[PDB]
Amino acid sequence: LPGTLPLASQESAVVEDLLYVLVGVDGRYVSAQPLSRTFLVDPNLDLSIRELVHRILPVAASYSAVTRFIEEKSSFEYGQVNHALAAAMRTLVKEHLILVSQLEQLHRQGLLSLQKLWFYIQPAMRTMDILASLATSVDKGECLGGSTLSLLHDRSFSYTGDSQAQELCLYLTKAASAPYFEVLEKWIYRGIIHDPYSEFMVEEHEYWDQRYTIVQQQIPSFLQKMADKIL
Amino acid sequence: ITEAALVRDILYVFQGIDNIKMNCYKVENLSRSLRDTAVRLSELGWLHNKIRRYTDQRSLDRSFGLVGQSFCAALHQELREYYRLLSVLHSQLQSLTLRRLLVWTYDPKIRLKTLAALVDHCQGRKGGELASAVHAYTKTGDPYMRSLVQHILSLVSHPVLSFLYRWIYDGELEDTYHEFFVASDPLWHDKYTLRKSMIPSFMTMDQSRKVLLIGKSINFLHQVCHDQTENAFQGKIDAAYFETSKYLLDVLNKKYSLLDHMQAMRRYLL
Repeated sequence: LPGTLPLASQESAVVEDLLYVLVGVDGRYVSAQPLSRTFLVDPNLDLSIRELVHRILPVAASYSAVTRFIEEKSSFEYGQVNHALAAAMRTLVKEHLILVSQLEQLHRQGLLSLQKLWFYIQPAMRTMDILASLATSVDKGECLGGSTLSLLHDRSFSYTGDSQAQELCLYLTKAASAPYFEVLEKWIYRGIIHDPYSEFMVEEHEYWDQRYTIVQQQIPSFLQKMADKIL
Repeated sequence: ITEAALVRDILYVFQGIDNIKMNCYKVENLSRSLRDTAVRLSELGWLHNKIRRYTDQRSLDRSFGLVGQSFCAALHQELREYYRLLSVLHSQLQSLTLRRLLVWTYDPKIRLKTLAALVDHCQGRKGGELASAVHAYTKTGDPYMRSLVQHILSLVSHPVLSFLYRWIYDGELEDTYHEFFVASDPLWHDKYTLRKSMIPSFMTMDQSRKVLLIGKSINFLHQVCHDQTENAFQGKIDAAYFETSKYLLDVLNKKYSLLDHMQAMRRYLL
């Protein structure tokens, strides 16, 4: 009953429940609604709080939509790139489970006012806003293999002057392209093409202009210059 | 209404969140000596809105370019600090009063005075034309402003000097949005146009014809010739000139060598 509760103290109750909301666990006041996740706070709360709470929650919704990309895109029906892109996108969620641990401990001592929260999460509101834009531009147009590596070379060039969201999208591409580059090492120094899922740029067949054919979709758009010398 | 209650709401009006409500933050009792000081203090928060709307309206559309991002992403490093000050001020409210705030927030009444008037002078400018309208704020002399804006220029002009160092050493310009002042046409007379509109102010009109000539000299050296390979800033353009062009004649006089064709075009065609 936060309506019949004092002003300066109920803020310390929201910042406790608010921390749980960042984790994604249903809180006491700041609850979640069934599914882009939309929340509800309370009908009877101070106007100068809800208008401030609703400014933080866009880091919860951008997390209830990245954890749902990790627990999904790790299946075997997607290839060896939509896997590594979902692992290197899981090391980050761990580093966000710590930045909410340091706050759960610094709040015990009373040193965490709501106005103090809106400052500490500023970097965790910008990182979780890049991973929640690749996880929606990889599912918009179904990408697996090469086309999910062309996107991570253009979403990394569009941020050519940010330097805080380019050191990130250069960590995803540098990690979501090792499995693609470990079969290329086998199709360069040798002739064997493993590629269990149909994702590599070159596919074999069963007098020789029809055996190996360049596939047009799965070209990483940064090997486009040498799409011929590879084959 | 106690003075402490006003100190509670003001620490929110500094952000946009509204006794004090929303163009002046008209406050609505209390003594006249209190309303007047609140009015000026509340209005500082209103400024913070005008600088927040721009970095939120233009962070939405994807047709603002590459310079318009390094600007819209350099108005945030100058806002996290404004969020650190609000952190400190809130920890002491648990003592500070109105007359004590005026000295605390007398300096961020200026930085939130230049930035809130730097985003209106450059409204419809995209690409390099924006990096040329945040440079027309350096001719001010005020040692506190000329050392703030001359830092935002050092971030906004980083993408511009990214095309330039690309269109000079490799001759491969690439900008889906038209920002660079070198516009291509889908090999000497055409396909290269000096864009009079997107030239930054900090490059003289003659310097802009030495880059369009170094880029053209390398782009033409690859396709047709069939061959593959501040003051320190002015020295870089000339260094890239007295080497590329001197090499273009050698390949045009030994393999065919721009000079070796002029002589050969006199022996036969004349």
